Amino acid sequence: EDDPFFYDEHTLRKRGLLVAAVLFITGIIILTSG
Amino acid sequence: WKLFIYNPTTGEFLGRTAKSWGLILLFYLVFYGFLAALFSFTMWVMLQTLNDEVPKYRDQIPSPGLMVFPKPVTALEYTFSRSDPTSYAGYIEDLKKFLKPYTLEEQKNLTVCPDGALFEQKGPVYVACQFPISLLQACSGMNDPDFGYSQGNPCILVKMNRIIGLKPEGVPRIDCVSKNEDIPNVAVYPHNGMIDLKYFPYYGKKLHVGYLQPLVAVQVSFAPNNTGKEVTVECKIDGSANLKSQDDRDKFLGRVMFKITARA
Amino acid sequence: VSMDDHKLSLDELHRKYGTDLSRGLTSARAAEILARDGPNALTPPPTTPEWIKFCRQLFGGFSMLLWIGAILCFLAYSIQAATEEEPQNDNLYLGVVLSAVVIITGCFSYYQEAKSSKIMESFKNMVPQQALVIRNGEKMSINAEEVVVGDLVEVKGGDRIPADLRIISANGCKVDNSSLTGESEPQTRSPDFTNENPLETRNIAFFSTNCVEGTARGIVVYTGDRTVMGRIATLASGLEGGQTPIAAEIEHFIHIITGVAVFLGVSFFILSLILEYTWLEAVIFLIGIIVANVPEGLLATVTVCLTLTAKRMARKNCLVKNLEAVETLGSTSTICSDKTGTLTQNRMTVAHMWFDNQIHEADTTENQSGVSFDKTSATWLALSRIAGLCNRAVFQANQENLPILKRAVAGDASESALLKCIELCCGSVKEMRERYAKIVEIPFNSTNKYQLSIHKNPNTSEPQHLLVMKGAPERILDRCSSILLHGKEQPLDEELKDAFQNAYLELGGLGERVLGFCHLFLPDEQFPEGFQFDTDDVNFPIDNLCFVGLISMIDPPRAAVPDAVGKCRSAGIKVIMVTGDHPITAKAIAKGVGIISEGNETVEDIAARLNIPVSQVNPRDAKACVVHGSDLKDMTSEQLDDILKYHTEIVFARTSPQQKLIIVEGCQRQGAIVAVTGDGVNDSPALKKADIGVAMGIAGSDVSKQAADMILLDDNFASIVTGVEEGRLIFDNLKKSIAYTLTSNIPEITPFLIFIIANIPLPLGTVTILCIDLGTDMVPAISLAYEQAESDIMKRQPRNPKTDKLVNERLISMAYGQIGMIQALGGFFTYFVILAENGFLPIHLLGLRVDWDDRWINDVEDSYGQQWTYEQRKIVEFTCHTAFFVSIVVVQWADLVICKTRRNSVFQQGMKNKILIFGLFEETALAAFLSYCPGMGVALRMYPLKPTWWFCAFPYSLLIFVYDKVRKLIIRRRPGGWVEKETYY
Ligand SMILES: CCCCCCCC/C=C/CCCCCCCC(=O)OC[C@H](COP(=O)(O)OCC[N+](C)(C)C)OC(=O)CCCCCCC/C=C/CCCCCCCC
Ligand SMILES: CCCCCCCC/C=C/CCCCCCCC(=O)OC[C@H](COP(=O)(O)OCC[N+](C)(C)C)OC(=O)CCCCCCC/C=C/CCCCCCCC
Ligand SMILES: CCCCCCCC/C=C\CCCCCCCC(=O)O[C@H](COC(=O)CCCCCCC/C=C/CCCCCCCC)COP(=O)(O)OCC[N+](C)(C)C
Ligand SMILES: Nc1ncnc2c1ncn2[C@@H]1O[C@H](COP(=O)(O)OP(=O)(O)CP(=O)(O)O)[C@@H](O)[C@H]1O
Ligand SMILES: CC(C)CCC[C@@H](C)[C@H]1CC[C@H]2[C@@H]3CC=C4C[C@@H](O)CC[C@]4(C)[C@H]3CC[C@]12C
Ligand SMILES: CC(C)CCC[C@@H](C)[C@H]1CC[C@H]2[C@@H]3CC=C4C[C@@H](O)CC[C@]4(C)[C@H]3CC[C@]12C
Ligand code: NA
Ligand code: NA
Repeated sequence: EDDPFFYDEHTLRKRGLLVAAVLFITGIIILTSG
Repeated sequence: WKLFIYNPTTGEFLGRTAKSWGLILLFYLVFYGFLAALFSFTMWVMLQTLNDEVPKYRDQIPSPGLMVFPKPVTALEYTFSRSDPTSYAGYIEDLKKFLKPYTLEEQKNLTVCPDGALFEQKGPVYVACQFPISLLQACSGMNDPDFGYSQGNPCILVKMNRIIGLKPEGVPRIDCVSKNEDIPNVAVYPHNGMIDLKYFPYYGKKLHVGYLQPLVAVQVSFAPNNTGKEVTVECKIDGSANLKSQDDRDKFLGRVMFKITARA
Repeated sequence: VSMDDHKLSLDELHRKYGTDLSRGLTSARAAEILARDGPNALTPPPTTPEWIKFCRQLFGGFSMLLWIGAILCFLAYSIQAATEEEPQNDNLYLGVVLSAVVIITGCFSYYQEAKSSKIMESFKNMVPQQALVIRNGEKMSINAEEVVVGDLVEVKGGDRIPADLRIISANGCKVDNSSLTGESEPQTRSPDFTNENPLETRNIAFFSTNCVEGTARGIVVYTGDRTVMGRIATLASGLEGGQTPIAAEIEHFIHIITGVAVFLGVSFFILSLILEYTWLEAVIFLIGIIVANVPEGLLATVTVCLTLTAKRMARKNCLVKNLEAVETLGSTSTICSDKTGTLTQNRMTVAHMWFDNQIHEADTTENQSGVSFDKTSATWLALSRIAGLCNRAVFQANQENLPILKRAVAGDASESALLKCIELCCGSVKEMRERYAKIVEIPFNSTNKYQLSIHKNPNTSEPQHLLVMKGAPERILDRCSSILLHGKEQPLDEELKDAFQNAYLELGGLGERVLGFCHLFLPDEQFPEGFQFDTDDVNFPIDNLCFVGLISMIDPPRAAVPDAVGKCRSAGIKVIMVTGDHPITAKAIAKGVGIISEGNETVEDIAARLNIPVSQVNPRDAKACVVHGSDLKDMTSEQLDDILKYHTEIVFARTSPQQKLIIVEGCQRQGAIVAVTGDGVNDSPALKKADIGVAMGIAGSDVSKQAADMILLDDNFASIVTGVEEGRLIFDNLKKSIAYTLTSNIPEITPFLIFIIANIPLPLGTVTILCIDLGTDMVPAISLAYEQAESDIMKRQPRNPKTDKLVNERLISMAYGQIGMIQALGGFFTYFVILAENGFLPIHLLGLRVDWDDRWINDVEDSYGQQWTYEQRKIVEFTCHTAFFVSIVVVQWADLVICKTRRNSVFQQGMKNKILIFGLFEETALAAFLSYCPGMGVALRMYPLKPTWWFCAFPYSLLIFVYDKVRKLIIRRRPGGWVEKETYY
């Protein structure tokens, strides 16, 4: 039974930060490509 | 700019008005027509996904906030004069307009419900319990057309904001305490705050037809000995654990504050 | 302080400096003086320290505007904290961001400029200033540092004067003293003391000047800062206020965009004050609008482009004095090139000899001797005597050990070839010149085109006056009245002249330089043994000589020249050959290198092909012309323009230094940007007059290199094409960056206009306005300066400066009316989606502005009946702001990807640009971090976006890519059509 007035914002922002880290790492790696 | 808009020669008004301007205007008309059509179609597709009875997300409006009625001219500050009927005419007119559906003849269709029990509904009928205006004793226009004004005892309606599908826990109650050293007496009229549970949940503007929300009427009594003065009153929800009233970022969430200033 | 040796006599010069006037000091004495007096170099003055330039970068351009914005944000935060309780930190976190952005951009620009300046400096010491000094009686070419006080040096045309020297023997020597006097009129130099004043005398040179023509032996009297230039504190290398056209265009665009942005900011500030804003909020809104509507980081793109060009020119050995002058090189539409030294290797080998009415094949063949031809009769001896006496070229010191062909000669190419040939056949030119006393010598010049000498005859039947002359065969034959055949002097009739013309056609037609020779025995009755020859007086019999023969030497065209000429003529650049050689030789060389193609005929060629006279042939039937230099003297300004605009393949033969200037000015009159390739002193004014002047790093003189805007350090003509390609690439990258930058202005100003007009809640806020601009418009726009050249970069016609500009009516139209509008639509769609999924349907938002923004109406009703508190609906509004920023990021992905190229497919372009991909990844990472970082809601009012709220701008991001792809496909399919007329920016 779902409950409104509540959103899993902790997991959402955790995964958003993980995606931001992945993008930052990939952009760094592509720039300094050997 | 010499010869800026000169008509003669092959060059007239910069680009050739006969051909260049017409062609570019046609191009931009077609371009913006296509853009508008695409935007309209995308908006239509977005609106098809939504439901017409309940919002998709209700996590940004988790708890109700109180609000007073009528709305004064300047920031919840009620200024009126007893001997000047034009000062409080706006408040009286607003209160009469708001309390018109609450009159006994207007809410004859609404059903009667037992007190103290949350009125949950499943079928598509979605009846609405009636809120008798007699609860707001001495703060309704049935006895006196002026809602306590012109006698130094103004009436203000404090009402909780509506949220679809909100089920308050415990027994909600609005308690108003005068911050003016309690020199006047603030009388919440439906006994205590006494927000009955039979008016919850709210099922939406479309499903819940004829819904009348609970009201709380406060009446600051300005004693004749002290004519004038300013009374600061704060009303908050005190009996329900569901309804938060301690948030500091939002000063209206679960509570409301106002000032009443009398004259003469 | 004015002390010199100008008035001092020649007798004391030997005593004072202890050096011989003719032989000069020895190597040991030179080494001792160098170790004692030090090198001949002025002390390098430190102009500005590193902290001066770094501050200039920090406070240059729009960075000062951003400093003002940050200071005002700090002031607003201070006032808010002093006035209210619980102040907002938006202003603090905005001022910090602005200051950090300014510092980072300034540091990056400083680093790029340091790299560029270091690379440019690494070339100033690359070219050694060579000076000719007579040491131990032999002339040697050394560096300018090793020149010491006491020795004698030779200064000639186009040679920069090494140091303060006292002239002891000058002939035809004229110096240019524009550095001191200010006038460009040459001043003659004579050993005799004339004027008392040290500066006004005519027997000394004051360093840092050059000799336009003539030669002079002079004793160096001062070295280093002891000269006149070292005494004064004025900067010798005084840069002039020359503004390149690209810099002018950039400055004009900056001025216009700044004016527009300031107007918009002031208008929005006033409008917000009308809409019941607060001053501390209205000023921040105005700052945000002004900063977001100016292209900050435009100067960083220019700096990156300049640094990349400096890096590329260093690998091609192309010294560039001003890196902003490469745009003109890419905009070049005409190239005027010299035949000898530029289109030819300048290595001359004697090939044929015409004499005795016969052509003889001459081959060097140090071993096995000649092929078939032999000593022959006395005509060959007379010709060898002429060549030996006329030449002023000698071998370098300590070089008479290796074979003559491999030996080095300190003279001109023709003189060196003649010297090697006459030492191969005859021998001991030193003893030959000892035998004949060279009393009088007339220096060679392009004005006269002949070299003359007077010698004393040592033979038994000696008239004591032999006049030897060499030069251009048609000019030489014009005065040599007789001809020497079989050793007997004979009259010159029409048949012999026709035979000479046929010989010139046969030898010259193969592409060989031909020199004619004459010797005359002056009568003793007219001239006794003691005669005072003077240049001003007629004296010697300049006319009525005796002809001997012609010597024709080959000079193969440079290997890389034909391909460079083909590339230039395929890129739309008209290549004109301006040479002082005969039309036959010039035309043969032009056909060899490809300047005159196969299938294009001259008027004379058509007449000869049809066996009809030169007249009666319509000149328009010929697209290639070979104009003689003497005919150009009588041509009119209108007549020259007909030549320069009707003929595709133009050669100018037998020209003069002034006529080259005439040709350059005519070409510049005919709306063309001219690049002149000159090396000698006879190209000094043409290089200055040309839009872009190119000198030669080896064959070029020391005045051509000082007057040119570009120096080919390996003389390679295949570097002009590289320079043109890089000049085109700079402009392409700059305009791509400008087009990408200008797209984001509409999405940042349309939300406020729609807010005012439709009374909807605000779609975009100041913090998000500055996040759109500082995140998506700086790094991705700097990344477009690294973009590679197009597939057909060198297959497009040169840009017309008037028709095609850096910012035109088609770039503005595109950026502000198509891409910007699509981006704004995407942002508005995302805003509507966010507001509708929470309860406020799009039609409920019309007119909600007054109630939405009211702090005391905490009951604003949904479309579903719910009622919202003020602090509850502002969370949704700020989530809409965040989504607007995130959707602008998404729609600016496929705007950078489409600005990556201008007319080719992105798949054809490729993904070599790592900076662009880095910029995309970093801007999306920054967007995600700003959205999902904890504490952004309190600080920057940024709230997390739900996963499905990222794809709202996807249909509008694909629309930009598809539209650009289809329009560029249409442009390629139908060139010159309506789309390319109106849409191609
Ligand atoms: C040539 C074409 C030009 C024209 C282009 C037109 C536009 C179309 C092009 C699309 C290609 C790029 C697509 C980018 C997608 C968005 C990237 C991004 O920023 O998305 C952020 C969101 C955040 O969602 P969340 O995590 O908060 O939701 C988790 C919550 N839950 C549990 C609740 C549901 O994520 C999402 O929506 C997506 C979910 C997946 C996110 C992780 C994957 C992205 C990482 C990629 C790096 C991989 C390495 C690549 C190296 C090689 C590169 C060539
Ligand atoms: C960049 C400069 C311009 C910026 C433009 C900003 C955006 C435009 C702003 C518009 C403000 C008003 C928007 C709302 C208008 C009424 C919308 C409406 O009433 O929606 C209803 C219809 C149909 O809904 P339904 O019955 O299916 O729902 C039933 C499904 N249930 C029951 C679940 C709900 O939805 C539809 O038709 C689609 C909605 C129609 C929206 C029209 C938008 C027109 C915009 C054109 C811009 C194009 C470029 C302009 C260039 C300007 C310079 C010359
Ligand atoms: C292909 C190229 C050639 C063709 C191009 C032209 C065709 C495509 C262009 C437009 C068609 C799609 C847009 C239809 C929207 C219908 C919305 C509607 O009809 O809303 C109507 C009402 O609106 C409004 O009050 C708002 C009006 C303003 C906002 C909408 C404005 C629409 C105008 C758009 C023109 C934009 C032009 C931009 C380019 C300019 C150069 C051409 C119907 O609402 P109601 O009475 O049911 O509300 C009842 C409300 N309650 C339920 C509360 C009682
Ligand atoms: N040392 C010398 N003495 C006499 N005549 C010479 C000479 N060197 C060259 N000439 C002749 O003088 C003529 C004038 O040539 P000039 O010196 O003006 O141009 P140039 O051929 O040396 C350089 P370019 O070929 O690139 O125009 C040439 O045709 C050449 O045959
Ligand atoms: C021209 C073509 C490409 C248009 C077709 C694509 C349309 C129909 C797609 C593309 C993007 C899509 C939207 C992307 C994100 C959201 C938010 C989500 O919470 C509800 C669905 C909604 C609103 C989608 C509806 C359908 C959508 C508008
Ligand atoms: C609706 C409000 C908020 C914003 C709308 C802006 C629109 C109408 C403006 C912004 C940019 C403008 C364009 C900018 C440049 C030019 C080039 C000129 O040669 C013809 C007009 C044209 C093509 C303009 C047409 C009108 C235009 C598209
Ligand atoms: Na910008
Ligand atoms: Na911008």
